[PDB]
Amino acid sequence: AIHVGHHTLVFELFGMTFNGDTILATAVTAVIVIALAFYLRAKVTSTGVPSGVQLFWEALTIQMRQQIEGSIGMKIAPFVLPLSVTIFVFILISNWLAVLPLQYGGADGAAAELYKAPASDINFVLALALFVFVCYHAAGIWRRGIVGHPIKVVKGHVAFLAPINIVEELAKPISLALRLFGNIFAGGILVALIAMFPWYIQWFPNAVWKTFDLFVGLIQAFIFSLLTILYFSQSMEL
Amino acid sequence: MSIFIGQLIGFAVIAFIIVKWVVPPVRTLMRNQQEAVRAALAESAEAAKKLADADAMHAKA
Amino acid sequence: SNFLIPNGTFFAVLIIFLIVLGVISKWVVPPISKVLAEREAMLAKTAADNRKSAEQVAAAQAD
Amino acid sequence: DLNVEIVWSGPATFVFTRTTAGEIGILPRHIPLVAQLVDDAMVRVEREGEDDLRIAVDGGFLSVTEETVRILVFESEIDADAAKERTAAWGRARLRALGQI
Amino acid sequence: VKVRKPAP
Amino acid sequence: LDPNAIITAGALIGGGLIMGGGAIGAGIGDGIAGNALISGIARQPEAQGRLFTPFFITVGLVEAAYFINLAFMALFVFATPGLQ
Amino acid sequence: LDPNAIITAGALIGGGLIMGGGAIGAGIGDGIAGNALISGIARQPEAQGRLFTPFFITVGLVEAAYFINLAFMALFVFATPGLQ
Amino acid sequence: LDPNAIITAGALIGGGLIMGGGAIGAGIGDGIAGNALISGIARQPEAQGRLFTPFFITVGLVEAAYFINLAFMALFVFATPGLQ
Amino acid sequence: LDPNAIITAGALIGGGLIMGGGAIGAGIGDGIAGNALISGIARQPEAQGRLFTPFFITVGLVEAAYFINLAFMALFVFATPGLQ
Amino acid sequence: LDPNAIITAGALIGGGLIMGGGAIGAGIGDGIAGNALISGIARQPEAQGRLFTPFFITVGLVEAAYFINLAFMALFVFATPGLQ
Amino acid sequence: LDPNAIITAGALIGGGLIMGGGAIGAGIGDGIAGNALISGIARQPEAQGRLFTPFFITVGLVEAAYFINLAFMALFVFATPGLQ
Amino acid sequence: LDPNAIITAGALIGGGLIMGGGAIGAGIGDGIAGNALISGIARQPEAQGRLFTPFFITVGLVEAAYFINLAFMALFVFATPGLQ
Amino acid sequence: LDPNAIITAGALIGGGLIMGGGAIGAGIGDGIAGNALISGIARQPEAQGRLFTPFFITVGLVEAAYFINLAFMALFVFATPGLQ
Amino acid sequence: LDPNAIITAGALIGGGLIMGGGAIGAGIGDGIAGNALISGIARQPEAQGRLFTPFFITVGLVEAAYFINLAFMALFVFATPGLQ
Amino acid sequence: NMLTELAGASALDHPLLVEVEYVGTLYSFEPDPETLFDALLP
Repeated sequence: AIHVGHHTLVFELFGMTFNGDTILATAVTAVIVIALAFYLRAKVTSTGVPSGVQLFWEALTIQMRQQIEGSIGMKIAPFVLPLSVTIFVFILISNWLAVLPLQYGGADGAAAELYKAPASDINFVLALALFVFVCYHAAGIWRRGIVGHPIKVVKGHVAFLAPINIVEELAKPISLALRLFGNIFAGGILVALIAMFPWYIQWFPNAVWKTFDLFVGLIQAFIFSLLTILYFSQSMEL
Repeated sequence: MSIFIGQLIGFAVIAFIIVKWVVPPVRTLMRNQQEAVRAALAESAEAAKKLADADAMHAKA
Repeated sequence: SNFLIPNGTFFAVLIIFLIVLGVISKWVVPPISKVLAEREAMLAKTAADNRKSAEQVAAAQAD
Repeated sequence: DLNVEIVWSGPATFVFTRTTAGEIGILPRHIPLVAQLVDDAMVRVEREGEDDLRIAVDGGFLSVTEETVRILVFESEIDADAAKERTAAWGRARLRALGQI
Repeated sequence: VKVRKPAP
Repeated sequence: LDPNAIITAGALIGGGLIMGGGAIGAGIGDGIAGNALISGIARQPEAQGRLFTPFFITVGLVEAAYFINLAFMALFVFATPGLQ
Repeated sequence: LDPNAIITAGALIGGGLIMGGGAIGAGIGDGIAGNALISGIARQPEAQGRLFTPFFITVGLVEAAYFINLAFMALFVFATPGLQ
Repeated sequence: LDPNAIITAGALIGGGLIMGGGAIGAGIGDGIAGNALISGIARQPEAQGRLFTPFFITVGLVEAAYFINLAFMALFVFATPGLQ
Repeated sequence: LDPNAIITAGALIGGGLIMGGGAIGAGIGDGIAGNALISGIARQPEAQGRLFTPFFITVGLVEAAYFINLAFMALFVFATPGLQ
Repeated sequence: LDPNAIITAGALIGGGLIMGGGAIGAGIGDGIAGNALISGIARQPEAQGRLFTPFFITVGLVEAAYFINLAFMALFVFATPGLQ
Repeated sequence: LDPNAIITAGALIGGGLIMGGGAIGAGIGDGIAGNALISGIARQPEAQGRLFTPFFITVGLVEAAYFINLAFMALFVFATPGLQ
Repeated sequence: LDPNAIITAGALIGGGLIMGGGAIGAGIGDGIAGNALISGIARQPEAQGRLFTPFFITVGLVEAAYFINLAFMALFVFATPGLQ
Repeated sequence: LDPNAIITAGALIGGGLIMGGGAIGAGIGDGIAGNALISGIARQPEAQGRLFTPFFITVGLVEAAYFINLAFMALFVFATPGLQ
Repeated sequence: LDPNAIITAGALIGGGLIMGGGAIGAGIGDGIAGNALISGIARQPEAQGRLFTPFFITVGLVEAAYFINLAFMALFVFATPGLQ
Repeated sequence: NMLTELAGASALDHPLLVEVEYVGTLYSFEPDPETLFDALLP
């Protein structure tokens, strides 16, 4: 008994199903992010020693601004910076909230997590990936015009590879989503698998895997942010 | 409950590792950045004072 | 059933993300950009003040 | 420490430069090496608790030996106003040395 | 041009 | 015999193939990217910082395949398509 | 015995082979291209912007095959040709 | 066991092998060619225009070997030889 | 033909494939990263220390996948999905 | 059980193996030869004219090994030896 | 058919796959690490002493994986999971 | 069912494996040797005459294995050992 | 159908996999180590003797695995585990 | 159903695997060794004979494994261990 | 000195070179030794 999938707190609304557990996890992550943002807004100081929260936020902003500058001018794409930073912080918090000890036994011998990383749900990753997809395609429409943008993406860097280019443009969103999904989904299983060990043996592999999962989540948020920035840059050129 | 106990022990180990070998370095970087910006602010203030003193001396001379 | 099939949750999560983005766009990134710009301007002003002090301490003696 | 000799000469902890192949950093026990500095090469020398020497070089040639690092060619004696084919390379060399890049 | 190799 | 047994055995073998291919690809690609990173750092130590950005661009582009496979592998073994 | 069971097991094994091969190819090709990119950046810092244009071209092609395979894998496991 | 079912399962497995091999070859060959292109552009920034000619030739071969396989897989799967 | 027998045989084959791929990937990736580390230490012995920072990261990104496969092989052979 | 069905399934699997191996070899060999050609042209543009001689030989020795296999697959699939 | 016979055949195939992958990974990784070591020693005769410390580490990481496979192969062929 | 059917299917699968391995080896080895030849000719245009003799020694070995495989495959498929 | 027949077929396939993986690993590792040895001897005439020290280590690691695998193949094919 | 038929099919598959692995290893290892030989001769024409001493050794080792596999393949297909 | 080391490793075919003299750990040359010899001999 591993119970892959099996979302809890599921509820119906307007003839559509909603996985309550993933909604709750996303809401908790959003609350944490908004609390950090407001705690910054009450502590921003350009004249005093910055607080740790300000240091973290400005480090994120500096990194993302540097990436944009490397890829495409900030004045050219100012809006990409907020999107990149929010994606990074959202994914990072969602992944890192799983380190907390919210896993228990459901009385059937199968582990159950009070909090499960939302990125282990296809809906979350699809939402982020498709939103980014629409965003940079609309940015390309604005930059190269309604007619020019599809023409340029179909032609690509070299026109005669238009077929491949089309596939590439379809590969960008999917690769953005599934990758992240897997990265988190894998964890959602391994810990569960580690739950089959006795506690006196479970503690060690679980600790090792969660410690590595911290780095995995950080790297995944970073990769998602940089790939979003780079897709924006590719879609906004000439 | 048994798996909960094991996972809690694992989380205690994780927290011990983080505080032992991750908190010190990140705290050091935070202190370094804070002191760098503080030194920049002090440099700006003393440079403004230096310009004021130079203006006063030039007016005197 | 398949866990890969999307759901109505896709919408809900999106909504949450959106509002977070809004906050980050309207209360995090603009203040941080302002702070960074002010710090860079302060550094430039410090360099300019150093140069002006250096030239005044020489001109005063010259004049 | 390794004895750097620009032909300046003295001990140093690190020697950064840019050859034809690419940027290269030399540490105390680097392998023996012979390379050609780029046309607008800049040589940075980091010493034990002193300010780094940022030399501008024209037609240089780096030679790392088991003992010393000899460069067969300073920011303090460079003027930015005048710094701003081979003439372009030398101008770029001064620009890199000063820090304007 | 000195060469530190034996003659051919 | 039971059709579901045959289908499940086939799904298990397919998922094993998927994960084996993904592991091979990820391991070798990560090794190659790390080789590039380590060689770059050894050549000129102070570049470490600026190397970590493209490196993780590479690693991601590699890991995706693996983890994408993983996702589909789960779909093979946990929700088997065409399981009567 | 159900003919559909045999056909579905074969389809699952074939899709697994497709996805594993695509995984190996994509992972190793992306690792190789990323090694090239990392070396180029380590040796020519200013070359980064110039290197992305060819790099991703490579990745494009390297990705294409993979996802093309993925597409066909779907056809194997979701709309199985020859399945009764 | 219906002979058509056995033949279809064998054809699906064979086509899966075909596409897996094609994907491995295409991915790795394109990665290697792109490594060459990226390294050349890194060392010789002005060489880009002249490099795209041989590079595509390499791809023109690699991809060919891939797509030929893609054709035969179709023959294996959609019009199965020997399907009695 | 007890269906559980076929399920277990397929699960064992799948786990064997998973470990085969994981071992290949881990071995080759570790060997490549070690090649880079040895070359770097030969070139710049004093950079040895910091050269371990990327190497382990690479070994972190390779070994991880291996052990992930391990976690999924044990599953296959200890908690077989779809077992009856 | 019709013997021809089993023999045809085996023949299809064997032909799939043949073309998968052929595709792997052709793709990777063409990629490596093209890497050599691209590097040679990048280092010295004038070499192009003289470089296509060995290159075409290398590809000739690679593609041939592929095409032979392709021909053999036909024998396996269209006129199966020992089809009974 | 005895269930144990089918399960044991599957276990033997899985263990064979495990050893095949372990062998490939170990051999190729050790070859690559030794290539690095040999090149380093050829360049510097006196670097040998300091080049065994990283080399062993590499050989430590590769071989370990291989030997891990060995253990599981024994588990596969001596205490077969799911046997009855 | 006819034992000859099973034996012939196994022989066809084995011959397909032999061809797959032979093609992989031949293609990749020829690609590597041709890469060496192309690089050597690019660096030393005058060396074109001198480099051929080692090259033919390499290819001659590589092809040897491939053709040997072919022979044995011809044995597997046309005169199957143990046929009955 | 004799259960020992199925067990022996599984053992034969497993031993074939063992030896195939061992051969791939041994051949490629020895090729890489020999590439290093040949390059080192070419670069430095007098280095030959000393270079045989690390080389013999590398081959020693490469062959060991291979031969170990060979041993286990015998165990699979001559004293089959779990054979009645 | 004749158990000897199942044993013979398994032996044929195992022999095909053995020869495929041996051919892959031989081809790739010989290609790598020949690449080293050609490169060394290109750099040092004076070493046209010297390099043939290590080269043969390398080839020997590579070829050794190949032919050993061949031998065992014979024992697999001609005198199959386990006929009954 | 550097010229001697480059001459030892590099093929002695430079047009300007054609005098040469012969007398009874290696040096790494970051590009090919031929390019360094060509750029240094002038």
